[PDB]
Amino acid sequence: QLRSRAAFKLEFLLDRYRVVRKGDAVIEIGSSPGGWTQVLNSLARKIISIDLQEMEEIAGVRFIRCDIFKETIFDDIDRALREEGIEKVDDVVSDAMAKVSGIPSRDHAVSYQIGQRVMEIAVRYLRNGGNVLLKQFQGDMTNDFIAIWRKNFSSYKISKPSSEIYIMFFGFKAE
Ligand SMILES: C[S@@+](CC[C@H](N)C(=O)[O-])C[C@H]1O[C@@H](n2cnc3c(N)ncnc32)[C@H](O)[C@@H]1O
Repeated sequence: QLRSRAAFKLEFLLDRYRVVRKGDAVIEIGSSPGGWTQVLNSLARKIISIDLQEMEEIAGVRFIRCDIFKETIFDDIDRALREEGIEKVDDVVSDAMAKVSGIPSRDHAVSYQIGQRVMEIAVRYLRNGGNVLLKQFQGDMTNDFIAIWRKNFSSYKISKPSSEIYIMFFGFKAE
């Protein structure tokens, strides 16, 4: 999966923004089939990968089949972190998306709801100084989403590697 379109998108983002750093522990949301995971596995010390769908095992990657919107997500991540001896992760990254309709407003709406839940997970588990990378389909809610969530971070960036964008938040502050 090292050669997938999704993998190339992540390589581009790491080159430009260093959003994940060598030795980081990462919660990866929307991991299947594993392009980002394989790119991250070259750099991260530990990845906890989450998806609705099965994907092939990768040595040392902790995979959790889970719907992030449902009731077990926090217990599942808590257990995985406990077993890894990690209190707070360095990054939360998400390429999660549901089925695409081809309609910018609809795809934005679905993507926004995913983004909200990704951020709820991020603020729960990120270390001070940690980063977020998340895919979003741009729309009405995007500027307000950024304005709200960037209050918990030192800075943010938006990138486009045709309404799909990647939002990055840098340097988490629990304060
Ligand atoms: C664009 S694919 C991700 C590709 C991946 N980054 C790669 O490089 O192989 C999006 C993934 O998001 C997952 N996803 C969508 N909604 C989800 C949810 N509520 N909980 C967990 N995963 C979800 C889907 O099952 C799907 O596998």
